[PDB]
Amino acid sequence: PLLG
Amino acid sequence: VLLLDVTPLSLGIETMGGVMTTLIAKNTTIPTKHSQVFSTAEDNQSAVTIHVLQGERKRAADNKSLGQFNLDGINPAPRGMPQIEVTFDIDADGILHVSAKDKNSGKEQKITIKASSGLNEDEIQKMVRDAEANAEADRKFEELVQTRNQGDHLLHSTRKQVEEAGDKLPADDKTAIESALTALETALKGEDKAAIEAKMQELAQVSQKLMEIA
Repeated sequence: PLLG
Repeated sequence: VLLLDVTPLSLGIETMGGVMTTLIAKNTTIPTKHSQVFSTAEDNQSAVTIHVLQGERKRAADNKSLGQFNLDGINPAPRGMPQIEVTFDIDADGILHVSAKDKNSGKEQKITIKASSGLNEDEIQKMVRDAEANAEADRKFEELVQTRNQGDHLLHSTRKQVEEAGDKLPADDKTAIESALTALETALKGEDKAAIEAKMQELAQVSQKLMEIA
């Protein structure tokens, strides 16, 4: 997945 | 052989939704090294924040923070395209090294965390009991975060397809979809899973023609  | 250095708790990072993603699993033998490629939550993201976690709770906020650090210098790109390889290495001496490399930019920030950092033998025993005590709440949380990110992707995806569609889209079908995206984005601001799914349901139903085109 993705980080902010 | 009469003895093991093991990780008493899991070690990972926060990911989109405020979920702890695990890099090194609880009761892993030291030394060790685990890596995982992550990406960006949004278009033309120029940095990610690596928030490092110790604990067994699915919610970032319920786990123990070991520090955070930024990797800047992410070149413009659509979200979920850049490759940020996060690696946790614990050497024999008990030191954790978290690195984040942009596999394009070749850029890289590390942080080093003393063997003594994190929760003492007590706080650990509590943390394990609290995980078992909340496997429901954490299940139900995780499920909502999954649902949100699915909604989020379906939101952002349907916007691209409308731009690359443009003129090709019946006036009718665009309005119906402008309404359903506005409603989805509002429900993504909430904590109601069922509400999110139903806006997602609404978009599927009115998007049928946008999909053919796309």
